[PDB]
Amino acid sequence: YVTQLYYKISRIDWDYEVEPARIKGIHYGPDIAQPINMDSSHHSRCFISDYLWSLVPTAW
Amino acid sequence: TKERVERLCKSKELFEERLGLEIRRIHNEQLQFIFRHIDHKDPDKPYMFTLSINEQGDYEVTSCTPPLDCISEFQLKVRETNNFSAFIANIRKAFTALSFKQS
Repeated sequence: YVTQLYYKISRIDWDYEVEPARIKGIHYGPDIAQPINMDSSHHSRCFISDYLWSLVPTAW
Repeated sequence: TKERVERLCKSKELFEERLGLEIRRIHNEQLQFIFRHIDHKDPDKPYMFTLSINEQGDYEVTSCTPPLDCISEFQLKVRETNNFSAFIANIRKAFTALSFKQS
């Protein structure tokens, strides 16, 4: 159930083949889908999380 | 089916780490949403709320630690819009604002 809630919230589908420092997937949601593909190696945890949450609209 | 179950585990773990959001099942059919990566100076510091579904199928926030001045209105809004994604995203944003104010 958890994995599904994460999709419901984020609308991100991950690429499961790439290594863990490669954040790769597709972001769907209300707007046209866009790819995610970046090396998280030299980024802090908080900045990475802020970046991924920036994809999720808050308008309502 | 081994591939599918494995992928589901992997997805949960990647999401938890990347989003800084852990979702925990507790008593009385409730879920705790634990946000970390909120306070840039203490990335493991947790900000959490607890969610239930009431007898009419409505979202009900049963706890929020630390408290948020806006979360009761966010509950109203999720009941009106049924936009669960926006509900969670707005809560996360509110915790970030709060952490900034807490300093």
